[PDB]
Amino acid sequence: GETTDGVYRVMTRRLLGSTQVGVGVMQEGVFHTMWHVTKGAALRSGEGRLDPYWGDVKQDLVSYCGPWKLDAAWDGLSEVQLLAVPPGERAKNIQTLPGIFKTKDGDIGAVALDYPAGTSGSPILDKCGRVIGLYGNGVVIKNGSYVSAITQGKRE
Amino acid sequence: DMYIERAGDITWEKDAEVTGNSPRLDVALDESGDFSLVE
Ligand SMILES: CCC(=O)Nc1cncc(C(=O)Nc2ccncc2C)c1
Repeated sequence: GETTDGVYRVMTRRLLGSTQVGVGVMQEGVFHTMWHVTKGAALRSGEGRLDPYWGDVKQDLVSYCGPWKLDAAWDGLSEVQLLAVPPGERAKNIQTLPGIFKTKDGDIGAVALDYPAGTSGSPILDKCGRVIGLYGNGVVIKNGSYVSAITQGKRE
Repeated sequence: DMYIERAGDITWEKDAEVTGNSPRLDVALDESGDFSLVE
């Protein structure tokens, strides 16, 4: 299967036509997506197969072929880019200053950009091109728009 | 059976379409990994 680093669409034939259910990141031979995209199911790449290795419904993250590899964090100051991959449309970078989710357990970066649910798993980058987390888990606000956490996993 | 198709490199791109606000929101994270607005 295709193991080249970069950003990937996650597709299903289980509904009408080919439907994009989300997006993920291939890095160092590990595929990283959000849990709500795959539900921990196996994936095809060519005639190659990708088996889940790690996941956590609460973090809403999952890794394939190996452990979570993405260790970069928002610095709390700088602007970032959502490498959005929306259904049927080309990969498009969108630059933004993250807001903040305040929680009992701590503060998390949040990005206020409004894309379809199939964009879930699109990566968020720092100025050096490093993935600081994934887009697609958050909240629907006073306005009706979507606000996503910058969801990053731990690297052990 | 879900499958993956490459959609690009992971690169910062100078002069990209800048947009979005920066809201500070009070949120709760449930056991099912669903966020919600505390108020
Ligand atoms: C048009 C505004 C909008 O809702 N878009 C949107 C953008 N990114 C993710 C979702 C989403 O719903 N994810 C999600 C989280 C947690 N559990 C399930 C699911 C599908 C939705």
